[PDB]
Formats: sequence, structure tokens, C-alpha cells
Amino acid sequence: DLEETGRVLSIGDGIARVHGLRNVQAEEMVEFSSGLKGMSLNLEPDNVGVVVFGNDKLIKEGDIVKRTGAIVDVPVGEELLGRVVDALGNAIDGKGPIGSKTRRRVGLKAPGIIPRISVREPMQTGIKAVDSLVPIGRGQRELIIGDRQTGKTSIAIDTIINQKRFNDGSDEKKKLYCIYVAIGQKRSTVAQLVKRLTDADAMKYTIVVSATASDAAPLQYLAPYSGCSMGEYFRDNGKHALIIYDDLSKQAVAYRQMSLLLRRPPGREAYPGDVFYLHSRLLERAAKMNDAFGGGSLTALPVIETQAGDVSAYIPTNVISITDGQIFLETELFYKGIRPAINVGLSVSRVGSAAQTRAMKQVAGTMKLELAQYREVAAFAQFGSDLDAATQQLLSRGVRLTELLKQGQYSPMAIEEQVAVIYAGVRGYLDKLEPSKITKFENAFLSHVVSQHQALLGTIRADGKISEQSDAKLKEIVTNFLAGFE
Amino acid sequence: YFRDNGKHALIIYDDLSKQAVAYRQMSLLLRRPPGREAYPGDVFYLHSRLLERAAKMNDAFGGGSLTALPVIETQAGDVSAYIPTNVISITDGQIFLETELFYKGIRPAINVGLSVSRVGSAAQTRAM
Amino acid sequence: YFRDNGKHALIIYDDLSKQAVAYRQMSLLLRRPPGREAYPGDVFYLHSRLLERAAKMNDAFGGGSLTALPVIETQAGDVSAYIPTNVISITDGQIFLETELFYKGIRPAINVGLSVSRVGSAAQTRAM
Amino acid sequence: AATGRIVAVIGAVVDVQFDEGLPPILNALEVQGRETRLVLEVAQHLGESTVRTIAMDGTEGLVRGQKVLDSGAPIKIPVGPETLGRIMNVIGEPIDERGPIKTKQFAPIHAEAPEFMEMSVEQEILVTGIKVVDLLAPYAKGGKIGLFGGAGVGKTVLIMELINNVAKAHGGYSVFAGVGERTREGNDLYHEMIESGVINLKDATSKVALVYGQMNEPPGARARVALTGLTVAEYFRDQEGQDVLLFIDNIFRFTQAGSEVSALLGRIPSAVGYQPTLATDMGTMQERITTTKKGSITSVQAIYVPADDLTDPAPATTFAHLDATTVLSRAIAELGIYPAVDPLDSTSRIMDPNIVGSEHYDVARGVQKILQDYKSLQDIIAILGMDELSEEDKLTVSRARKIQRFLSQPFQVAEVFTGHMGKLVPLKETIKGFQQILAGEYDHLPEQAFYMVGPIEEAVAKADKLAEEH
Amino acid sequence: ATGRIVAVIGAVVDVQFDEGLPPILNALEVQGRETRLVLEVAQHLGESTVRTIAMDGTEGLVRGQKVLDSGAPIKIPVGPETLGRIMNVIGEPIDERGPIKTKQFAPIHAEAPEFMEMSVEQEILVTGIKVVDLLAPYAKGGKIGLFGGAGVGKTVLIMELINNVAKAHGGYSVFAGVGERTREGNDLYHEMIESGVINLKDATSKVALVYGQMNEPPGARARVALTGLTVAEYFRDQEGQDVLLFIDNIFRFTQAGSEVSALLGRIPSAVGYQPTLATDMGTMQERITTTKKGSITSVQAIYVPADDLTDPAPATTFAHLDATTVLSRAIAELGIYPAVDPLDSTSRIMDPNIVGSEHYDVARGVQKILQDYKSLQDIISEEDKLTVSRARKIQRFLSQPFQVAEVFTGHMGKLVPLKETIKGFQQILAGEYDHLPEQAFYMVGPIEEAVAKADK
Amino acid sequence: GVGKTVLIMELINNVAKAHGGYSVFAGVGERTREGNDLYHEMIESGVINLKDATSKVALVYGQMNEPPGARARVALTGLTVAEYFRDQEGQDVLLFIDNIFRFTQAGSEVSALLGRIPSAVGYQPTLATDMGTMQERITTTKKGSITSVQAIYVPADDLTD
Amino acid sequence: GAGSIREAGGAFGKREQAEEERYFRAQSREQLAAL
Amino acid sequence: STTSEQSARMTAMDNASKNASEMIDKLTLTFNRTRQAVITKELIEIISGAAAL
Ligand SMILES: Nc1ncnc2c1ncn2[C@@H]1O[C@H](COP(=O)(O)OP(=O)(O)OP(=O)(O)O)[C@@H](O)[C@H]1O
Ligand SMILES: Nc1ncnc2c1ncn2[C@@H]1O[C@H](COP(=O)(O)OP(=O)(O)O)[C@@H](O)[C@H]1O
Ligand SMILES: Nc1ncnc2c1ncn2[C@@H]1O[C@H](COP(=O)(O)OP(=O)(O)O)[C@@H](O)[C@H]1O
Ligand SMILES: [Mg+2]
Ligand SMILES: [Mg+2]
Ligand SMILES: [Mg+2]
Repeated sequence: DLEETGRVLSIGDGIARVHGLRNVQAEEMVEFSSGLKGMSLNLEPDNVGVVVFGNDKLIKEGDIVKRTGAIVDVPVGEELLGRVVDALGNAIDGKGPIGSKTRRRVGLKAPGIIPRISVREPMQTGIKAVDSLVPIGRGQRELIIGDRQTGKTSIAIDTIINQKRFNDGSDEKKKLYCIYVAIGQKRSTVAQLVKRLTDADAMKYTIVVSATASDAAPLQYLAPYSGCSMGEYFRDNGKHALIIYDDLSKQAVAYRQMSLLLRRPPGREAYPGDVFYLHSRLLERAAKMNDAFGGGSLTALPVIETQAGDVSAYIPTNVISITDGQIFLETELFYKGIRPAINVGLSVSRVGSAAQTRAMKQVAGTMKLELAQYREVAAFAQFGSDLDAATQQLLSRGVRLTELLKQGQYSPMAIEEQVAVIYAGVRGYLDKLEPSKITKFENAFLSHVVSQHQALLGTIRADGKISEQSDAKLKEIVTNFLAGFE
Repeated sequence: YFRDNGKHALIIYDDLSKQAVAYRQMSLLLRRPPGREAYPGDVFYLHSRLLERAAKMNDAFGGGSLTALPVIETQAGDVSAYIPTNVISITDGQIFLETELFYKGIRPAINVGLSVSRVGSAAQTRAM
Repeated sequence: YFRDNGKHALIIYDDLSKQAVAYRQMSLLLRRPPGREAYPGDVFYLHSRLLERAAKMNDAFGGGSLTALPVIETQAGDVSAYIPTNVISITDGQIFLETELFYKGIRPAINVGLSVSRVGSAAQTRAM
Repeated sequence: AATGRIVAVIGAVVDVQFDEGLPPILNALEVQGRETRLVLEVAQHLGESTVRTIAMDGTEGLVRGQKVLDSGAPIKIPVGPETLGRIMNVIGEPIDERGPIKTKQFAPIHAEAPEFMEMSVEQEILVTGIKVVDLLAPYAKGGKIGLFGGAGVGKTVLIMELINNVAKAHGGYSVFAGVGERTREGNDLYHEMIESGVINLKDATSKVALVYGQMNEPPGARARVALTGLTVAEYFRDQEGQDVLLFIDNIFRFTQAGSEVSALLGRIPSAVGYQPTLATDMGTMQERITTTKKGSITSVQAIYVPADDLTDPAPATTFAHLDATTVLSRAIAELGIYPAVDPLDSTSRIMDPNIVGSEHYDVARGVQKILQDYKSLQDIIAILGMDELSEEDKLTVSRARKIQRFLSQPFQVAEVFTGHMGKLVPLKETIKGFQQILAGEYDHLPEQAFYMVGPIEEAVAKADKLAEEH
Repeated sequence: ATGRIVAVIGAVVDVQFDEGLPPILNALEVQGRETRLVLEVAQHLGESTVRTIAMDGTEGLVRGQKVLDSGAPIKIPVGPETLGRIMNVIGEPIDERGPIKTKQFAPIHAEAPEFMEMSVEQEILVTGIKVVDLLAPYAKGGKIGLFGGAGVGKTVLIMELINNVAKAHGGYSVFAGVGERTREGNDLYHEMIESGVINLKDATSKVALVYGQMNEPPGARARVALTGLTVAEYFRDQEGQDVLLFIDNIFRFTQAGSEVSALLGRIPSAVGYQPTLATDMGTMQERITTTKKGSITSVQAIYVPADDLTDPAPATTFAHLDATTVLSRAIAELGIYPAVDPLDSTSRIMDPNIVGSEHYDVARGVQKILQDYKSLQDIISEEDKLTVSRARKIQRFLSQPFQVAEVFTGHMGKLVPLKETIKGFQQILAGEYDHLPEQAFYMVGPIEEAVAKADK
Repeated sequence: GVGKTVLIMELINNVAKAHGGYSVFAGVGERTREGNDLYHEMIESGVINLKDATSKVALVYGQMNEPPGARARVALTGLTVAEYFRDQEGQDVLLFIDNIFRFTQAGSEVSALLGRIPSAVGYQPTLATDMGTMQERITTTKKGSITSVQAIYVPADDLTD
Repeated sequence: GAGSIREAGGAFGKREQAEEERYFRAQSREQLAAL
Repeated sequence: STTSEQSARMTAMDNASKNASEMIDKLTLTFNRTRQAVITKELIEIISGAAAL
């Protein structure tokens, strides 16, 4: 055990200027004499700038720093499912060590141009608004952006809970393993989230990487890359993963702290010059591999908190430029009763219909066109009774489809029931009903179709489309329940 | 001196914006790093350690008092600027003077909707 | 060379906004304190020392002249920016070219209500 | 232990050179040859056996070469039931002129946050007796609350009303931490706690410990006094299993204090002029204010919002550390409605139908929705006027104004500001009254009948009196 | 000459040469690496040290690691063997089809053509697209800002421009994906393979792809535009062609320059941009011009930050644009393809002294009739209906079927000459076709096809 | 271009012409042709008399072609002439300064080179103290009166500069 | 921007407040007298 | 009288919307200028604070 070492020249704010270590590599993991870890970020002619994976009160001037000879890596594998880990993969839920066999570097490069195939398979969230108007595909990077307390973590948690129907089935092609990286959150918030995922039985296929608010800035910086490596394990082995960075604003803040303390040249909002490089090299790793590479995929759902809805800030601009679309949430829509508070006018999915089943495509094209016309003429509400019959019909259909998109928390819907509900909506079978009942109807009708009409739902789920027999049967079911509805 | 000898004093700082400017010059020339608007990091301390010395003593200390009336000049009505927010968060109430009220004939141009007295009717004669 | 040898020269600077940008680049690369819009402090002197050399000499010095037509490009028609107001404070009047008049077909798109010539009116021919 | 010498004094920052035995970071050093006790907290090792430190008191009269002694530990404050009814400063000295604080154990003010396996998920509503809080953003037992507001919107009055109600209804050793606030308010709270019996100068059954570092303190004291109060509350939580209340006013000052030394510690400023270490400092402080499996800490923190921004890095960073934020608005205080709680900006993580019941949740959502609709209609009202509104919309505006007034409430501590009597509305009464206003059961009563009343029966009685008068 | 790494800070590397310092902008190969790591020299720091920006990741670099001076700037293979391939900023093939076997290499840093090599007269680059050729033509050697992003057929327009220039003028095209998303880069590669522009089997490819992805350090994304420009410069100077150069996005070029300048420790200018913003854009854009041998015409996708045209990046780009092509979604919803907004697309050469009095008069008449039609749509007399009818016909006639879409729609691809475009719109304006139905002008080539379609 | 010079020349025409005492005009960082105009206009109006000692106006000039040091000290030169006419003769002096802002501006241009940390808007940290040191000399005493008309340029029409 | 006109203050927000108060003091008068 | 107020009101609201759109354009120009200036001012503050070390 003969190791190459150096002396701590100085220590402060979690940065150790270290003498010696002549052969340390850039981004190499070193170990301090107190047992703490560090990463060599600055290789300078006379010193090395080490960022400390912990509390700097244990490091003193003169302490011995050993090399490890390895870039930072994390354990990967299926042994991590159901575990809560830190940024370095150490178990923090007290359930014993992670019995993993494989380790993967956190800073590997993304797949190139050729190993990819187009994003074509749907990633079902269970939220009607997302699955119909902002469809997400496997291999996509869809941003969840919004102000504080607007319902972003709820969208991520619904997407995680929804994959239980696929992970309990036998179709191995449709199974999605979830990963929830929590950066800069309270430990009690993460405990509430873990309890919510356990109650929904969603932990057995979920990893929770936890770099919380009291963890050092390097750990919050590194947690998204650790989670991304844990998901790349599945993406490389023919399986499909989903990863939620909650959120990337806090990782940017941690990286800015590390950079400013390392005396790196600050830029706009004091962020370093390579914060775009940071988020882009994190997000380009979510890919869809072709069959020659196993056909696996990794879907990224980064989260961004905007201040007062300012999407022209630095980090929102960067991550909006990087991703393949955005799900925008509004607090005004939240308090109007529209929940999930998705802004359909601003939300976008540049993958689009290529990430939808044919049935959802059928009903969702119509729903999108109708909601667009409604948004065009929606200012004329408060005067609707004094325009054409066409304008009043646009307003009526628009509010019906709007109430059709509201959804409860922690209750993701299967794609067949979403299609049935949107069918009842965009076919006109809710125009005679008044708005204050739509939601109620949407519930009762649902129960009906779940109880006595498993054949139609199963046939839609198996076909992926609404064939003419399916169309007619849906027609009769809807009209019968509507005629017999209170 | 008066406050600690059973007497009541009243002091007016006219004004603290110019003291903050003098302190900013003095600090920038000592090569101390600049903060917001080049003001030093501890300009809030500069005004708070001063305005906290205006106090009302109990009868074991003479019962004297020192009342402070700091003055702050805002630029184009920006009470959201650094020094005005500092001194607004320090004091026990503000008398807001506005130009629109000044020219409408309201003199003294006290904006009552914005003027606060955190002491209130406790500092007032019963008839008034 | 012509102004000082009894002849008359005209000179167009097309344009001084780009010279100001180049000088701001040179100043920021020399690590000099940026001011408004990150321009150096002496971005006014930059243009003033240049446009002061356009002069009319009396007959004891030859009688030659040098007429200057500095060009300035505004952004969205904002002539209250930094460099536009500098050059307005330097020159003897301006010719405002408007985009609304250019798009409507009025060409030259001179805004005759805002274009002024302070010292040229005494030079107009009698018939004009 | 080890002895060094002062080599530099710049503002509240002092450099000390140790020949033997460099002290770890966060140690407390005592300056030798001073009348009062001056403590320097180590912040950086500068190399060449020199440490940079932050002064806990004034640095005037310090001389280069003056002797500095290493204590071997961080600032250790006395902890125990003897601190109840006492006032201590940042370094644990008694500042109430009542003599020393003879505890039997001392705790360092720097400790590690509780682990992840020590967290408790129990969410139980804490009824405060305030209408808007309990209705729209109710507080939970053992949760972190946070009260946001600009200068003069009512953070102190609301935190004092919460003290009054809960702490006098509580049996668990409250702890108040004045962090960079007015000393006048500290004396006021001390005496209104003595006269309330919560602090007992004899027969020591006091149930509140006070920790105070006010605006006139240096940046170091104002940055560490929150940790001192936190450590008192932490002893009460861990080593006694009690359920502690932790009031902090104001927590923004903590953050601000850091800024006032940041550049003097040699750090490039971040955005809006804040220390590059803002989020992590706030994290390591706030992650210790938490309920564990060993005890419970309900914490109410007044959070100053500079210039009514709410996007400033300090409040925006604080938002993610709280369970039930109460945001006070100046636009609401200027209407005359108190408390100035913004109904469309306050939040609670227990505003969940599976927690507060479907009736509570439905009433809260209906109130918020009608207020948002009133907001949307006010534009039409500005353009068209009121007489050209639909009748459904005139009804919406009437019920919305009535709900606005009914969210107001007279406080027991504001009896001088209003002349009114204090009202403590129970939870079921709040839900019932707001349900009845939303249902239309009081369309015939005026809107000034709901201004500054308790339960809805008081609104009815006030309307009857207002009519009987004219 | 061989030096050694003395400092590694992010994507900045200080390399010390004991002898023979490399000039600024030279390429240095870091030795002992699994993959090729190139460093571009940016400063001479003194004491035989140079500061360099890295073209790839710098993880695992060791102080004292050997570095080899190449004696030239980044050199890329130029020639016809680049057509149909994908290369990165350092000229490496990234399509997994083997080495790019050319006979000549060219440095990506070259000077703009001298003042005496410039073409003294402006002329039109005929694209065969009716709305472009008529209302906002492309100057041969100019810069065209392509506005409008997703869902308006920008890729179909790019491929149609490539194909039309290859067929009509006989010139090839380069596509520089600056800051390209890897997903959309793969999508575009395969869209070009399907539409026949790229051919993986024979040597009849029409475009050379140069990709610098989003996950590459700022230096790579800053120099990828110069790499594509060097390929195009070969095709112009050595083959004597009329090259097309597509740059997507140009705002990402500006952003990469900004990040590189911030990493080198330069004081940011206004709104955070590099102090050398205008000269970066200038030394890039001045190479896209008409020489006495050929020309390079550049279509550059424009992104406007915060939708503010006075932002330094758009305002610096707009100083060089000779034309503007706005793809609008409102026009695409009307089924009109290409979705070129006919009233928002502008051109500096739309001037009777350059395009001719007849072309200019026809274009101004078309623009006026479209403005009149929208003013009439505002409220909805005797001839207002006539203008409505003629403007409907003009709208329908601006649409056109593209060759690169034949495998989707089935229709044939029309490359309309300029004279035919002028004549057709002249005749429609002069009332020669008020008897044909308005649906007879939809998706046709010349006006003869419109009358033959109305015969049905 | 809003009318500072037209107004100061109208004040010279209205007040300084019929004035009893002396008058000093200091051109600080303005147009040289404006100085030529003012000189020849004061000659052709008889206020400056090139043939005897009947002149009533002194003229100091450091204009916008001068380096920043001259533009920083020329206001002080004009102040000195006016101070002599006030203290040492008890006269009632008129002091016209145009433009006084240039004084401040010139300081900025040297504050960078003097090695001082910049203040807000890139201004010298000594802006207020320099301005006060200059402006307190421009005053009325009980030994003589000075009426001072100063034109103040407002950069980019920003009145909070 | 639902209450944007009265959150901005100014003439259009001060007239809205006055109109609201006028209407509802009228209604509170005609509601109290009917009690 | 109707057909005279229903057209005068139409014209009045048209002119009101025109004036509102003009003011919106002017205010958008001012907003863009102000936000660019704010970004630059914050950058200069950070750079000046970093250059003093
Ligand atoms: N579809 C919904 N229906 C009802 N309530 C919801 C819904 N979605 C979210 N909420 C509620 O809105 C509140 C905020 O949602 P959430 O915490 O998930 O968003 P967030 O952006 O992650 O908040 P934070 O700022 O703390 O990160 C939660 O209390 C949640 O219960
Ligand atoms: N609940 C209230 N009732 C009546 N007046 C109040 C109330 N809250 C605040 N005020 C008024 O607003 C003023 C400011 O109160 P304060 O508690 O000091 O706010 P803050 O702590 O945010 O500075 C008080 O002096 C009081 O006049
Ligand atoms: N009193 C005035 N009457 C008419 N025009 C005026 C008047 N004042 C200014 N102007 C116009 O504004 C222009 C600017 O005048 P000037 O005083 O020289 O500008 P500055 O503010 O830079 O000193 C004048 O050339 C003139 O056209
Ligand atoms: Mg969340
Ligand atoms: Mg208070
Ligand atoms: Mg003038």
C-alpha cells in the first residue's frame, strides 16, 4: 500500500489547495487523511484545487492527501432498485450495502450520431394533458419548467407511479425503470417522496439518488451524473430507463459555488463559462439506441424552477435550448382550478405524434386543434353570449376539453381510459352537459367503462388504435351512459 | 450624552445616503472589494449600528431617550434601491414624501397610504 | 491635409458605431472599467477628439475647410442611447432617417421635423 | 491550548498566526487582554500557519501581535432547562443581568444535520386559530413554516400572535431566536412574556429560552445567533424528547450577515451581491431545524423579503426549506386586511384532501378559485365598469369581496393597532363560515359585516348592529 | 516541437514548450490518449507557456503530459470525398464509414478574400423556388437569415435548396450543425439519406455534413462553423462552384464564442457577450462571399434571444444578412408549402437596379395585393372582391411541390425558372386568369401547369 | 440637443449684457466652434473690446479636443478667475460654466489609469468629493457675490446617473 | 396577468378601485336599509 | 340612435385597441432596453468585485 500524496497548502469554503500530487489527473478522486473524499478540479502549476466531498472542518493545513488513481465512478445495476443512495452510490436508507457487481464512470460520453434511432415509442406519464398534448417518447429529454409550488414534482411522481402497470406485466419491451435524482432538497421532503413511492409500490423499480441541501456542493453537482450513469446501465443493456433531475437549477447553483470558490472567471449571473457545457453533456446522454445496440433507451425529465416565470434567465435559457420540448406550469392556472396546471399554449414536444399510440393520436389531433381555436377566441369569454353561434360553440367545446384535462394527484390513468375520455370529449358527447359536471361525469363514466367494458379497453390496449368496431362500441357506450347520467 | 443623563434628545441625519456614499468612497480607496452598486458589504451594518443607539431608557438608567429621524433621498421614487431598503428595514416607521402629491398641492407631501409608525397610538396623547 | 492647404475636403465616417464597438473591444481586452453598456469612460473623447478636427479655417490660415458626416446606427430607432447621444453632443446637428418613412416609400426617409442643421442655415444659397 | 497572534484586522475579519497547533476551522478563539470577552471563529486556513477568522464582537482596539488563545472547540453554549427564562447572546453569555446560567452541560453551536433514516413523515395539522392560515395554508405539528414579507407588512405581529396562541397553548419549552432584529422589539417581547407568565423571574417554571443578536451586532454574531438558538432547541429535542417550538426572527439576517463578510474572506461575489456559498450555508443551517424520530421541532421563521421581491436569492432559496409558507403582501395590507396573508401565494404541504378532509380541501380550493376569478374580472371592471357585468359575475365579485374581508381577523396582540378585541376562531368554524359564504347563504348581508370578525355568527351580529344603527 | 501540460482548468489547458512556441491558433495533439484530443492555442502567456482551448474533454489529463505541436491550424480533409459524410470540428469521420480519403487538407483558419478579389456587382442566386426567387431573392454570395423553427418544414426547405442548387447551378452544399442536438442530427442525417441528397452507395451525394454537438466543449462548437466554411471554401476556390453553406444555429456560434471568451478570462461586454463579438462574427462571415472563381451563399438559421431584435447577438448577425426568409406556422396551417411568409421575408437586392425594373415591379405588385388582401380580411365593395380573388390566387400560386418530397406526396418536383416565376405572377396580377378557379394554382410549377390543372 | 447652450446664451444675452460687474465664461469640454462663435459674438456686441481695457468678460476654454487632464482642471481655472474677481475686488461676478458634467467625466477617464477600484456606472470612487471640492469654491461669500449658471449634461437622458 | 391592471396602480387601476367601491357602497346601503 | 352608437362604439374601441397596441410596442422596446441594461450592470458589479481580489 504505497501511495502518492500531497500536502494541504490551504483549506477554506470546501476548497483545498494541495501541494504535490504531481501525477493526479483532472477530475480524479483523492482521499484526505481524515477519510474525506475530494475531486481534483484545478490542476495548477504549483497547487491542485480539490473540492471536498464533505465538511472542511475535518481538513487542516498540512493534512496528507492520497491519490486513488481513478476518475469518479458509481455502482450500477439492478441491485440499486428500491434503494435510496447518495451521490456516490452509498446506501442511506439503512438497508445494508448495495450488492452491485458493476461500476460505471459518472463522466462518460453520450452515444454518437450513429448508435441512435428516432424516438418512436411512447413514454406514458398517466397525465391526460401530457399524454395527449405534450407527448413524451422513450429517448426524449422533456423539460418540466415552472415557478415554485406549481406541480412539477407531482408530474414526475405521477410518471413514476404510472409505470407500475407496465412493470407488473410480462411485456419486457414496455418496462420502464425510474430514477429520481433529488438535488438540494430537504431530507424530509425526500423522505415524504420515498414514502409516497413505497405506498404506491413504486420503489421496487425506482432508484432515488439523494444529494440534499446539507450535502456539500460537489455532491449536489455530481448527483445528476451518478443518476445518469445508473440509468445508462439500463439504456446499454436493452432496457428502458427514465430519469428525473429535481432540479437542475440547484445543480447549477452548486456548480457555480464550486467555480466561484475555485476563482474561475464568472459570467452572466456569476455562472462559469461552461455551465451550458455542464447541462448539455448531462442531457445528451438520454438517447434511444438502435436495435444494433440493444434497442435500449434513457428518457430525461429535467426540472427547472423559474423566478416569476422568467424563462429568459441564464439556466432556463440553457436547458430550454438543450431539451426536446417543455412542459410549462403556471400558478395562475393552478389557482384557477386547472390542475395539473399545464400551459398548453406554451408547452411543446418536438417529438410529437411520433411518440403517441394511434388511438391517442386519433383523439389528440382533434383535441389539440379544438383547444387551439379555443385559445384563439378565449379572450371573448365574458362576452360570449354576444357573438356568433360558431364562437359560442368554440368557447363551449374549449371549456369542456379544459375541464376534461384536470386530474387528481397520484392517480395516473391508463392510456385506454385516457383515449376513451378524450373520445367522449372531442366527439361532442359533452356539449349538452354543463361544465360544472364534466369532471364528475369523467369520474362516473370512467368507473362504468372500467367495470362493465373491460373488453373494449383491452382491445384498444392490444390494438393501440380505435378500429371501426372499437369506434362504434365506444360510441354506443358513451351515448348510453350519457343518456342515463344524472 | 443627553440620553444617559435623564434628558431627551432628538437627532436628524440629513442625510444617510450621502454618508453611505462617503463610506463607499472611503472603502473603495482602501481597496476593500465592492458589493452592490460598489457599496461595501457592510453598509447595512454602517447604518444599523448607528440607528440602534436611539433608545428609550428605563427609570433605573435615568429614563432619558434619543429619537432618531434619519433622512433618505431616493432616485425617481425607487424605494427598492439598496440603501433605502436597508434603512427601511432598520427603522420603526417611515414618512413617505412624494412628488406627485407635492405638486397636487398636498404640502407636506406625506403619502399616508405608505407612511407607517410601528409604535402607533402608544406614542400619542389621548385627545389626539 | 486639404483643410490646412487652402482646399476643401468632405469626410464620411461609415460608421462611428462600429468604431465605438471596436474601441470597446480593445478597452475590455485591456481590462479597463466598463461603463454604460460596457463602454469605456473615454468613449466620448474617442469621437470628440476626432470630430473636432473638422473645421473651417479663416483666411489667415488658408481658408480651407473639412466637413464631416459621421454615420451612427441606432437600435429600434433609439436615439437616446449612449453613443448616439455622445455624437449628438459632438456634432452640429443631425439628419434623422426613420424606418417608418423608409418602409412607406418616402425616400430619402428624412424625418424633417427632427433633422436640424445648427450652423448650415447661414450657408444656404440665396435662391434656395 | 495553542496561542497565536493577531496579524491583520480588516473590518470584522481578523487574521491570526499560530506557531504551534493551528486550530481547526469553526473553532472559537479568545482574544487576550480585552475588557469583555471577544471570540473569533476560524473560517479559513490561509497557509503559512495563518487562519482567517470572523469576529463575534467589535474589532475596535485590537492590536497586531495581540495574543489569541485556542479553546479547542467551536462556540460552546450552555444547554439545559436552566436556559429557560434567560436571555443569552451568540456566545452563550447571559445578557439579562440575572447572573450566570448554571447548566450542567454545554453544546457546540456547530453540529451535523440529522441523517435521512432519522426523518419522520408524520403530518398533523396544527390549528393556530387564525382564519386564513388554517383555511388555505395550515401549519403542521413538527413542520417548518416560514413567514415571508417585505418591510412593514406584519411579520412580527403575526409571529407574536403565533407565540401568544400556540406557546400559551403549548407545553414543550418554546425557544425564541432574535437574529439581527430591533432591540426595542426584543425588550418588548421579553416584557410581554414576563407579564404573560411564560417567563417567570421567580419559582423557575419558565417555558421559553431567549437568544438574541440584534442589528447592532457585527456580521459574525448575526450569522451565528441563529445557530445558537438552534442549538438550544436541539438540546431540548434530543436529550429530552420534548416537542419544541422554535421561533426565529428574522432568518434573512442570517443570510445577510454572511454577505457582509463574504468579500472580506476573499470570495468572488455571486448574483445580486450574495456570497457564493448562499445555498449551502442556508442548507447546513436549516437542515438541523427538523423533526427527527427522537423529538419534534415546530419552527416558525420570519423571512424578510427585500423590496417585496420574492425572487431575491435569499427568499427564493428559503422557499424550498419550508413545509407551509405564509406570504404577506403589501397590496393586501394597503386594503386594510390583516393579517396581510396572500391567499393565492401561500402554500402548505398538508393542503391535501387525504390529510385535512375533503370538505376542508374543497372549501379552500373554492376560496382560492373565486379569488382568482375576482382577479380576472377586475380588468373587465376597469374597462367596462361595474354596471355592464353579467349577473353571475356581479355575484362572483360580491362573494369574493366578502371572502376577502372574512379572511381578515382581529389579533390579540394588535389590540393597540385596531382597538378591537382578539378572536381565536376554531377550525370547524372557519370551514363552516367560508362554506356558507361560498354557498350564497349571506348574499343579503353587506361586505363590511365580515371585516375584522371571528366566526360567522359575529358577522351576522355585526351586520344586525350596522343596520340597527343606520 | 514537443511541450508538456502545465495546467488543466476545465476546458483550458496551459502547455509549456521548452523550444519553438507554436503560433496562436495552432493545433496541438495531446499524446497518450485513447481518443484524439486537440488543443487550439489562444494566447502566449510568457515564459514559454501557451494557453489553449480544448476541442474535447480534458478529464484524465496529467501535468507534464506530452503535447505535440502540429505546425498548422486545425487541418481538415477537403474535397469531393467529404460529400455525403459527417465530420466533426477536427475533420474526423463520425458516421462510422471509415476514413475520409481526400488528397488535400486545408486549415480551418484562413483570411477573407482580398479587396481586389471581390465581385463588384451584386447578382441573384436563382433557387428555383417561386416565393424566394420573387419576393425575397438570394444574392449570390450573400447571407440569408432563416427564421422559424420547428413544424414549418425547415428541413424540407434546406434539402430542397441543396437539391435545386446542385441541379441548376451545379454547386455542392455544406451543412454546419453548430451546437447540434445529437437526436436532431441523427434525424437530419436520415432525412437527407431518404430524400436522396446523401447517397451511401455511389458518389452522387450533394451535401457534406459537419456536426459539432451540444455535449462538446465551447471551443469545438466555436470552430465547427469554420470547419464547414473551410469545406465550402475548397468547393469554391478549387472547383469554381457556387457553394451553399447552411449554418444551424448561428446564435449557438455566438454562444460558443461567448463561453470560450469567458473561459479565457476576458471581461464580458454588454448582456454578457464576448468583447470580440463583432470581430468573431466578422472573421467568420467575411469568408462567405463571391470571389473571381466561385461564390459561397450562406443560409443561417437565426435564433433571437427573448424575442428582442436589439440583443447583441441578433443585432450583430443582422449587419451581415443580405436576405431574410421567415417560415411562418400561420402559412403552414393554410396548407401552403413552403411556409415562407410572403410579407415578412425581405431581401436587400429587391431593388430595381439589381433585379431589374420588371422583376421589382412584379414583386411590389404581389406584395401590395397581399397587404390589400389582409387589410380586407380585417373587416370580413366593387373591386375589393377582385383583389380578394386575385390575392387568393397569388397565395395559392406561391406554394410549390418540392422534389425531395416526391416519395411522400407522390407529386413531381418543380424547379421553376426565374423568368417563368415573373411571368406567371405578372399574368395573375394583370388579370389574365380570373376565370380559372383558385384551387388550380395550388402546388404547381409554372403558370402553364395552373391552366392545365384548371382544364381538369 | 435639448437646449442647454441656447438657454445659457439667452441668459448671457439677458443677464450678462446689462450686468453691472464682471463675468467669466468657462468652456469645459464643449465645441470649439461654439467658443469661436461666443468670442466673435462678444466682440461684435462690444462686450469684449480688443482696443482698450473696457472688456467685461474673461474666457477660459478647455474643449472636447483636449485630453482629460485639461478638461478636469479648466473648470478650476475659471473658478480661480472668478474667485479673484470676487475676493480681491468685492465685485459681483457672473460665472457661466458649460459643460460642468465634462469635469466629472474627465475624472472618470483618469480614474481607471490612476489605479482606483471603479464605483457605480464605472465612475471614479471620488466623484462626490471631487465635485464638492470644486463646487464649494463656486459660492457667494460676504466679501463678494458670484451668480453661477452651469450647464449639466445628462448622459443618455438618465437623470439618476 | 389576471389582476395586472390594478396591480400596476396608475389611473386605470385607481379608477377600477373607485368604481368597485362606489358600486358596493351603494349595494351596502341598499342592503342595510333592507334589514 | 342605435346604429349610431353601435358604430361609434365600434370605432371608439378600435381606436382604443390601436392606441393600446402602440403603447405596448413602445413599452416592449423600453423593457428590452432595461433588461439588457440590468444584465450588464449585474455583470459589471460581479467583474468589479472579482477584480478587487
Ligand atoms: N394535480 C394536482 N391536483 C391537486 N393538487 C396538486 C396537483 N399537483 C400538485 N398539487 C399540489 O400543488 C402543491 C405543489 O405541487 P409540487 O410540490 O409537486 O410542485 P413543485 O414545483 O415541485 O414545488 P416546490 O417548489 O416545492 O419544488 C402540492 O401541495 C401538491 O399537493
Ligand atoms: N395583524 C395586524 N393588525 C393591525 N395592524 C398590523 C398588523 N400587522 C401589522 N400591522 C401594522 O403594520 C405595521 C408593521 O408591523 P410589523 O410586525 O413590524 O411588520 P414587519 O415585521 O414585517 O416589519 C405595524 O406597526 C402595524 O401598524
Ligand atoms: N429655445 C430654442 N428655440 C428653438 N430651438 C431650440 C431652442 N433650444 C434648442 N433648440 C433646438 O435644439 C438644438 C440644440 O441646441 P443646443 O442648446 O446647442 O443643444 P445642447 O443641449 O447640447 O446644448 C438647437 O440647435 C435648436 O435647433
Ligand atoms: Mg418539487
Ligand atoms: Mg419585524
Ligand atoms: Mg451645449
